Formats: sequence, C-alpha cells, structure tokens
Amino acid sequence: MFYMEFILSLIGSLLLIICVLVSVAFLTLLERKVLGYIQIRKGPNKVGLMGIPQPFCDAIKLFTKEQTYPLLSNYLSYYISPIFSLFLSLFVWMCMPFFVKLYSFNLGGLFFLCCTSLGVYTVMVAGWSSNSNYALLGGLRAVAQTISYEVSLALILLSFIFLIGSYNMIYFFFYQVYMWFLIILFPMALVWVSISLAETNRTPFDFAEGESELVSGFNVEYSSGGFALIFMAEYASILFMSMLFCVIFLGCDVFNLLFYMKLTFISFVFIWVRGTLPRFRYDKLMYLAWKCFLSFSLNYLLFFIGFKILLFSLL
Amino acid sequence: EPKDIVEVPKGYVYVNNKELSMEFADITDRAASTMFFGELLRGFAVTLAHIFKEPATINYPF
Amino acid sequence: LGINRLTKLFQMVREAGGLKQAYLKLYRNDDLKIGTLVGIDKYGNKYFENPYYFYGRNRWIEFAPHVN
Amino acid sequence: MIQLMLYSLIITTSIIFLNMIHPLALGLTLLIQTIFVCLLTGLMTKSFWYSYILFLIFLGGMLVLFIYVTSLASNEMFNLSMKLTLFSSLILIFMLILSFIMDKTSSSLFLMNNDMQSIINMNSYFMENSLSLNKLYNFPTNFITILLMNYLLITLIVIVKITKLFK
Amino acid sequence: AAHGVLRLVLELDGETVMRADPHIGLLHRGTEKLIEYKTYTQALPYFDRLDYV
Amino acid sequence: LTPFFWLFEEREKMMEFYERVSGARMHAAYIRPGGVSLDMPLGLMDDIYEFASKFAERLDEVEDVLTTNRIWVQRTEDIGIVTAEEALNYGFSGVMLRGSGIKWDLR
Amino acid sequence: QQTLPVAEVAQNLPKKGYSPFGTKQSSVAEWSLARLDDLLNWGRKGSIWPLTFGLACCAVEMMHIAAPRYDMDRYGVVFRASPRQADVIIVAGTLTNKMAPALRKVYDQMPEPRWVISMGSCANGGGYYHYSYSVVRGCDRIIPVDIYVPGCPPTAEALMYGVLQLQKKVKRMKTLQMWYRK
Amino acid sequence: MFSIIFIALLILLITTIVMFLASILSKKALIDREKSSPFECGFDPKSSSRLPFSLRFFLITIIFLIFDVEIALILPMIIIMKYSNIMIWTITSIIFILILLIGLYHEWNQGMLNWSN
Amino acid sequence: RFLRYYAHIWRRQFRSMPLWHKGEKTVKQPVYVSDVAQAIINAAKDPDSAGRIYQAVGPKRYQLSELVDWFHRLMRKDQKRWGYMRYDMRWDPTFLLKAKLNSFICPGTPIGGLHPARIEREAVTDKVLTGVPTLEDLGVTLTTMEQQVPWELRPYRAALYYDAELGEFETPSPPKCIEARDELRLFA
Amino acid sequence: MIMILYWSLPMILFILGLFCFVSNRKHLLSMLLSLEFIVLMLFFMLFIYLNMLNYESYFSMMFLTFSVCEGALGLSILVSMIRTHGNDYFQSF
Ligand code: SF4
Repeated sequence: MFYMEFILSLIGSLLLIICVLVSVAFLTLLERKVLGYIQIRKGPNKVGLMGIPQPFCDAIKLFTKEQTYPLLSNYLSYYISPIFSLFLSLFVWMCMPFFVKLYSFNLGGLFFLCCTSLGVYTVMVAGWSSNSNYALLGGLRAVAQTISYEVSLALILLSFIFLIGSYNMIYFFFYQVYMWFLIILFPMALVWVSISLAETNRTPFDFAEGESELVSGFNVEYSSGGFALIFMAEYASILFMSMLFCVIFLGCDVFNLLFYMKLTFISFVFIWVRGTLPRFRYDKLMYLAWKCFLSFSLNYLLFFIGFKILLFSLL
Repeated sequence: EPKDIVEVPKGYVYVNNKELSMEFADITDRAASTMFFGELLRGFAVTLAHIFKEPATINYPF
Repeated sequence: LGINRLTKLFQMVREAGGLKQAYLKLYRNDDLKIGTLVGIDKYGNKYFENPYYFYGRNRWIEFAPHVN
Repeated sequence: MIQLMLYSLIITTSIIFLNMIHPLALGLTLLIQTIFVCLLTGLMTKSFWYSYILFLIFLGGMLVLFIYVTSLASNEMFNLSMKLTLFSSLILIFMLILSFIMDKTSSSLFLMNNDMQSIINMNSYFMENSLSLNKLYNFPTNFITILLMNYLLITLIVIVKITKLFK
Repeated sequence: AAHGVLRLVLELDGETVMRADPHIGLLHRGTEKLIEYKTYTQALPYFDRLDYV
Repeated sequence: LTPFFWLFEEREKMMEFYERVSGARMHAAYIRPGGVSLDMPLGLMDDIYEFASKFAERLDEVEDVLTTNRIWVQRTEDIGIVTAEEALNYGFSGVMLRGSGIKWDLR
Repeated sequence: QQTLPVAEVAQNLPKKGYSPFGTKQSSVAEWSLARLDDLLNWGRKGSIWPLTFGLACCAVEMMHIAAPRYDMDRYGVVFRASPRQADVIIVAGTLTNKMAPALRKVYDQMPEPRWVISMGSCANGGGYYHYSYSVVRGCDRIIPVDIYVPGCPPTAEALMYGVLQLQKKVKRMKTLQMWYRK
Repeated sequence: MFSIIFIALLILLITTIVMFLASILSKKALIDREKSSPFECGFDPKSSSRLPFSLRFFLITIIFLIFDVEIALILPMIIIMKYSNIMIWTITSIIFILILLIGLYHEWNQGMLNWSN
Repeated sequence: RFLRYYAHIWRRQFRSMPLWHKGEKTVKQPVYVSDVAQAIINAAKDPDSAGRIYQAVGPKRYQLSELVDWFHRLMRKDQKRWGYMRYDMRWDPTFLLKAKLNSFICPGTPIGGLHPARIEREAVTDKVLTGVPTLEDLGVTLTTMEQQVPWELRPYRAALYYDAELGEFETPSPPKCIEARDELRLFA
Repeated sequence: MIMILYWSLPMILFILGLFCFVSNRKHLLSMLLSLEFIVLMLFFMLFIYLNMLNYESYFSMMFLTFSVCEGALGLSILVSMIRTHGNDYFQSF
C-alpha cells in the first residue's frame, strides 16, 4: 500500500547511495590499472590480491591524515564546500531513469541541467575559502570552463528532447526499442563526450584542478578529509555522465546487463581519453565553446525542428 | 607530394617547406578530418592497441 | 578465448598444491609463473629461470618460507 | 508541515539576510533563499516547471555574477558567530512547534495544484505544461517573446557599451 | 614544468603574464670555485653533473 | 602522459648501455682527455644495433600520435615567435637557432 | 653484526607472523589495539604519495622510478603535486641557501605523518659540493630525514628499495598500541 | 517532491556526519605559525593576493546569461509543438534560432573574444 | 599552555571570557619560554648553582584583566563587532561543566587544556619571595611581553569585517604593570 | 483576513528588503544584493497571482527576463565604476 511505496523509495535511494559511493571509490582502481596499461606500466597490483583493496587503503590514509586547516577562522567555510559538492554529485543520481519506479521524476532533463549547473558554486567558494592565489586562479578558470560549456550543453539536450517528444527521460527507451540512437546522432555523441568531459573537468579540458599549470587548482589548499570528498565527488560525476551517455545513445536498457557492460566501457572511454589527449589553452577552449559548439548545436536544433515538423506532417 | 616553399641544398632538411595544397580533394580531406576527428581516431586506436603489449615492469624484489 | 591458455593455468595452479597453494603463492609474490629449479639456496631460497619470459622476468626468486 | 515550515525557514533566513554584512555572507544568504522560494512556488503551482526554470536562470547563472563580482572577499574570511546560529536554531524551533500547532488547513494556501483540481476536468489530463505555455508561442501573444529575445540582444549591445570604458 | 628549480616572479593582469622575472640561481652550487681547487682529472665529473640530462 | 612514459621505456635501454660501458647509470666518467677511459665490452655493438633497429618503431608511434594532434598543434604552434635577427643578437644556438631559420650548426 | 639463519634453522622456526608486533598480546584491549594499529599501518603503508621535489640531477632517477621499468604506482605510490595532499617528500638534489627556507616551508606546510627520504649524496651530506659556500651541508640541517638512499644518483632499484624500507618503517610504527601505555 | 526533499536532507545529514566523523578520526597536531600559510610554491606569499577584478570573466558570464535566458525561452518548444498552431510555432521558433546565428556570425566578424586585452 | 589556553575557543564562552573575580583580583608574572630554557643551560653549565632554587619570573608583573584586554587588542578581537566582554566565572556556572565534560570525554589531552586544573592555575596568584634567587642571578636577560607577545599571537589575529574599518586601528596600546603599594590596594 | 493569512508573508519580506536597501553599507554591493532579494519576493507575489489565473501563469518568464536584465545592468555600471576610479566605494559619493 501507500507506506510500502514510501519505505521502498527511501530504501532504493539509500541502497543506490552506498553502491554509487563504493563503486566510484572502487572505480578509482580501474583508472589506475587501465591508465597503467595505456602507458606500458603494470599499474597497481601490490596490495591485497592484485591491488583490489587499493582504494580502501587510500581512504584509510586520508582519514588518518590530519586536517591542515587553513588560516585560523576559516574552519567552517573551508569545511562546507566538500560537503556541498559531494552532495550534488550523488543527489544528481536520483533523477536517473528506471523502469522499476524509483520516482515519477518528470522534467528530468531540466533537473540534469540544474544539478550540472550547481557545480560552479562549489568550486568557486572552495577556492575562495582557501584564500591562496593559486587556488583562486583555479576557481576562476574552473568557473569559466563550466559556465561556458553549459550553454552548449543545453541546446545539445534539446535535439534529443525533440527527437523523443518529451522531457521525461524514460522515453529514450521507447524510441530506442529498435535501433540505437548513436547511429543516428553520431556527431552529437562526440560533442556530448566533450561536453560531459568538460563538466567533470577531466582532460583535455583539465583547467580546474589541472597540474603543471596550477599546482592543483582549487584543490591545492585541501587537507585529507576534504580532499577525499572532493575526489569522490568528481568520480561520482564521471560515472553519472557515463550513465547518461549510455541511457541516451546506447539503448537505455536499464534491465539488461549489457547496459552495465556499456557503463564500464564508457567510463573506460573517459580514461582512454585521460591517457591520450594533451590539454587545451584557455582561449582556444572558449573558441571551441562559443565559436564552434554553439554554432553546431543551433544548426542541429534548426535541422531537427524541421525534421519533426516534417515527421508531424507525415503523422 | 606538394612542392616545397624554400629550395634546399644538401646537408639540410627543411621540416616545413611542404605546401598545404588548395586542391579541392585536399581541402575536403582536411575538412573531413576536422569534422570527424580522424587524426584523433588514429591516436585513439593506437592507445587501445598498445594495451595489448605486455608491460615491462620488473617484479622487484623477486 | 582460452587458446591453450587455461591449460597452462591448470598446470601452475594444480601442481602448486591446490587452491590454497596457488593463492598463498599468488598472495605473497603478486604473480604466479612457471620455471625450473635453477638451484636451491643455502638459506631456503629457491631460484627459477625460464627463457620464455624476457630479461626482466627471465630469472626470479622464491624467498625462504619462514620469512612470512 | 512542509508549507509552513518553508515559511519559517524563509523567515529565519530573511532575518539572517538583514543582519549579515559581509558580501559573501549576503550572497550565500540569497542562494539559500532561492532554493526555498523555488520550493514554495512549486508547491502552490500546477507543477515545478517554472521552479526549475527560474532556478537555472536566476540562481544557476545569474547569481554567479553577484558572487563573482562580490568576490572582493573583504580581504579576509568570515568571523562566524555561533550566536546568531543558535538564535536561528532557537527561533526556528518554536516557530516549528507552532507550525505543528497551527491549523492544519486554514494555514495553507488555496491555490489549485494539479491534484487539487476536480476529477471531471477533461483539460487536466494533458501534459502539465502543454496548456499552460500554449500562448507563449501561439498568436497573437507570441511576438512578445520576439521582443524578449531582441531585448536580450539589445542588453548585450548595452553591456559592451558600459563594460567597454577604455578597457 | 619549472624543473623543480626555476622561480618566476610574474605580475599578471587577468590571466596574462606582463612582467616575468626569472630568478635563476636557486641551484648555484659554487662549482667554478670548486673546479679551481681540484685537479683536472678530479675536476672531470663536475662537467658531467652540469647539464645532467 | 602517454608520450613521456612510452619514451622513458626506451630511455631505460640506453642508460643500460651507459651502464654496460662505464658502470654507472648516468654520470659516467667514460670520456677522458686521452680518449675514453676504458674499452667497450664485447657484444655491446650488437645490442646497440637491435636497440637502434627498434627505435624507429618507438619514435614513430609517439610521432604519429602527437605531431599531428590538433590540441598539441594549437597548444604549441605560433608560440613565442623568435625572429632571426633577434635570435642572433640575444646569443642563441642549437635547435632554437636552427629552428628559427639559421643554417648554422657546430658539427 | 648478525647473519641470516641456515637452512635447518629455518626449518625449525615457524612463520614469522604478519603484524610486526606479533600475536602475544595479553588482554582484550591489548589484542584489539594491536589490530587497529595493524590496519592503520596497512593503510599508511599501502598508499604513500611523494611530493616530487626533485631539484636536480637526482630528479632524473626520481622520474625513472615513475617510468614503466621499476613501476612505483605498482606499489601504491603516486606523485601528487600539491603538498597538502602529499604524504612523503623525496628531497633530491642539492640544497642551496636560496632553497633552504623554501624546503623548510614546503615541509611543514605538508601535514603529518610526514616522512622524508634523502635521496642522493647531494641531499644526504651535501654530496660532492660539501665544501661550498652556498650549499647546505646535508639536508639534515633543515628537516628531519627518515631514510637515506646513498648513491650519486642511486640506481632506481636502490631508490624504490628504500621506499620499501620506508614501508617497513611505516609498518612497525606503534601509535595506538602504545598510547594505551601512555 | 518532498520524498526528494527528505532524501536530500537524509543524504546531507549522512554526508556531514561522515566528514564530522573523519574530523575526529584524524589525529591532531599542535598548530604552527607556518603550517597555516597560503601555498605559493614555498616562497612567502606577497601582499593580500586578492586578484584584480579588472577583467572579462563577468563579460563572458554575461554572455552566459543572455544565452541562458534565451535557452529558457526555447525550452518549452518540446511540448507545445503537439498543440500549438503549426505556422506560428514553425516560423516563431525558426526566427529565434535564425536571429541567434546571425547574432553569432555578425559577432565573429566583430570577433569580441579576440580582445587586445 | 598559556596563550593557546586564552586563545582557544572552548575557553571562550559565546564572546565573554569568564575570569575569576573578573580577572581583576589576580596578579600574574609570566616569563618567556626561551629565557627559561636559556636559564636552564646557563645553570647547567655552572655547577656553583647546585642546590639552589630559582624563582623564574618575568620583568613586570601584570593583572590578568590587563593581559587579556591587551591580548584581544593584539588579536584585533576588539574593533566593533566581535564584542569582547569579561564575566565573573563565579556568576556563570556553565564554565565548570565545560571543563568537567571536556575532561571526561577527551581520551588524549583535553581540548584546549580545559581540564579544571588549568582553571585553578589561572586563579592562583604568583607569589614571589626575596632571598630565593632569580633569573638575574642566573645572568639571563628577559624579553618582555611587549617585545614577544605581539608577534607571538599574530597567527590568531582575525575579525577583519567587511562592515567596519581595519588597518588604521592603532597598534595595541600596551598594558600597565602593578606596583607593590598598588598591589596592597588591590588586596586592601 | 485573506491578505493577512496569504499575502502577508510576501509583504513582510518585501518591506524588510527595502529597509536593507536604504541602510548603511560600505559599498553599493549590499544594496544590489538587497534589491535582488526583493526581486525574488517580487516574483513571489507575482506568481501567487499568476497562479490565481489558469494559463496567464506563463508571464513569469516576462518578469524574469526583465528582472535579470536589471541585475546585469546593475553589475554593469558598478564594475565599470571600479575600473574608472579604481573603486566604486560609497566614500567616493
Ligand atoms: S647526489 Fe649525485 S645524482 Fe644526486 S644531485 Fe648530487 S651529483 Fe647529481
């Protein structure tokens, strides 16, 4: 009955939270192994049996490591941002689609836009709390990157949204029931990888945390426990985008293991980029954001709007 | 091959004298490369391949 | 799939002494390979060489068991 | 209950807003206010469509300017006062217990959410935003949208005219 | 990317670098004087240390 | 990262060669005023041959990966133009000078 | 000086245990605190993050260790650039007077438990530049060194052997077990 | 919704509890004058270090807002397309995007991102 | 123990340091640590100091109210808003519970050294005696608080509000010693 | 009373916003932020009315599009003003 409904809804949310957290913490190893073999390294195979408990080992180190809090009175404000970031990276999951009702969450695309937007405030205030020009430059560069890409991200969404005829994500499954949707929108997939990669701040768009240009960007002044939360937040983010890529382009077959095979392959693909590409410049990226992607997205918008008008004409 | 841009004597090799053609097949090639990232695809497949080479790590201290 | 590779696994795993005697070896050395007893050390160590691998892997050592 | 608790949280944050003077502390205060107001309007609406909208425009993009230019930082970080927090907690709680006391219904709005419409209403069985946003595009009330977009175009012509004072 | 040694004192506006003062000398190991005190054969490794790549 | 690691694999082979002749990974003392300090061990010639044999493959792998890549090209190209006259009067040399256009070289 | 036992002596002896403390604990509190120390040391031992200071000549070996021949992340070691996130500092190369305050500052900005490896002779005792007007004779005079890796430079094997020795030191550290006595 | 609200509150509470817990699990150390300085690669931080606010980043974010609002205008096209009159929905939407392109291409010839500084 | 105690948060109430008798019936004469150490070595090198007590005290006695006010001036704790007040520890019965609980809970050293024994210490006055030798007998110059403490507490300076003015606030005007007759007035 | 139970909360917040708009602040940023809070309240009054109305609801965008433009203009003149004088501080006024 009714309270059966609510109890399960909370169990599912809680159950998903532990899984996504343990997955991303455990996924970190797969980055370290996989990148280890892109390079001709062997990757972690030392601790436990073949480095399986490597990420648990990492967490124990961090939580034991003290919290080298910055200048005297910043305690809270420096302690806020990691919470307010890991929260977004997790809670963004709850809109993800199921056939087995977790929610009746409509406007899921809008909610995606919103959560992906809120990352700016976390990084920016984090740098501001740190109060170190290195951290501050990182935040500004991080802010500019995310804010710029959201513009293209929105219009890109709309192409799919029109092609499915609603904002409810679930209809991606019904429209993909015959033939996958990548093979229709191939260029969008490459662009969407880049947009997703920009959001999660991975390379080639690695300006926010980065290395060798800023020490760690905003992350530079973060002690252990805060750092662990930021680091987990980023990987919860990289997984979610991998899921969103899977549900849009590659079948949305939530009740089929092949969907989870596809999750791993896409998250692998993110790493596959990590070990291959070099980094962009500031300005060249902004050209790529406004002068290249926005034009691209508008054309497809004007292309598919006509197509659906023609489609509506036919039926 | 496209012609050079500076005539070279021996004992040297200019590494940029090659001209960027304006022939239509040549521009469309480059355009298609940018529109579908062929060069990235070449590099992408390289690293996939090079997973399949056995790592050269010595299992120290054994 | 298993092109005469699972066979090789069977050789090393079984003649190790079973599940326990394959896992403890793996658990300790972080790898399990096949060679020949080049010579037994004076101090319990055992040396193994196999030209099948390359120079990094050519020769290796199983330290004395009492060193846990 | 959620509705009047949400009044209470907005009241408390409003008292926070009028006290705080550090620009980040104020800008932080706006951020919370926006979530609360989005929640509240959503409850009394037919759906949360407009709530998601103004969230991503007002908060998501436009408060970025305010925080960013108010990154003046005062040159120093907050001296947080656990006292206004405790008063904030204190004022919240007995407002919250009063919320538990107050009349369940009469203390609620009267607006008609999609659920609080009658069953017979044949119109209500459409997509929740279809019939609401219809005449934003259908004539003869759609040209005003054209005025909006050109207004925004002109807004950019203005910004580059003000933000381009010799540098 | 700073070789571990180099220390650039940079003055930036926006993000561009206007004045870039490099402070070479964070490594200087008085090797000219030492080379003087030792013998030619002894002095030889000094040069291999220099430009160690 | 990938270029650096792939090449630093091959850097190990070359250092081993220094180790074979001189006895030190780096920082040999092998060149001395009267010629090299010491003769070479037999077979080092051949090992050099195979190493040179494979180096074309290794260098080309990274070369094809990275020379053409757009990010790298735009990331480096047209950075810090060094005109010929400005190069000389500042006392340049090496591939910097040789890159700017000057046909000079000490060899 | 001692020497390894001989074949038959090894035969008599049992397994050397895993936790270096042993398993002779008397009471529940002792036995429990022994395990928690073991877990802590296991965490701090398995994952260790150098800072990559690497001033000079020695640094090249500090890179070859990262290279794929004697892989170091294999052991759970990663080069975090930011000292706030780095757990260990491999001071390598010479410490000139201009650098001395910098090294000090970097060291104590790093949070503890912090261990320093003094790689190379230049850091160990000033190395080959010991009688120089500009060099800190050793790095013991600026920071507390934990492990010394002799060499000029140390061969990469030597360096990561020392890393393992640091892991052993990280393994046997007694913090909870002996707080109980404190 | 409030099902969503409660779940977020629960997560946030669990999140802060975890970080609260780590704050006690991590050993303390006696504070140090220098351990709490801004990180400037190991050389003393300069004066206040508060960056100049004479820059363009607000200008880019203002372009964001214009396009961010314009995005808002075009969001509902998905649903109304089944209901609205087709001429008006067709032309009205088309001129939106067309004006955007022309604004963009006109603005490339302006080239405003290639500032002199 | 001394300055960290008077600086740490738990020692403070909301913004109201509680002091025994408002900290206005206490005489303290702290000394700087290095000058104590330098005394130790100098008396270790000399064996003729053997078998001699030494009252180690600073140059100028002080009143705890003078110190804490000066401390808060140094820390910029008194400009407009941070709002320092001094209670009577006897009036408020909450400070003791903080000490008792803080002791009972912390396994290691209690947070900020809040254990009651520290509280009794601040209450106790500093009774020197003549004849008992001193640092001057040990040939040790004594850096005063006026030279040492400002830099000492510089890390804990804070409260640079956006609402108010900073920087131009004068250097913290030093405290004022307590003389023998003035002490006899204090104790009446 | 209808307004006292329904339109009261919007009033109390709106008046508090204005008073903060006419208070004392080191620069004008607190003012702009003050009127910004007022806009959110302005939206609040506007929406509860547009909710009285079956489909007139959509007018939110019109108000929102206009309101953000005021804020942008607000930040525009301020930021140009720092750049002019090297500061936009109320002491300059
Ligand atoms: S110790 Fe040797 S290898 Fe290290 S920096 Fe000095 S000379 Fe170079």
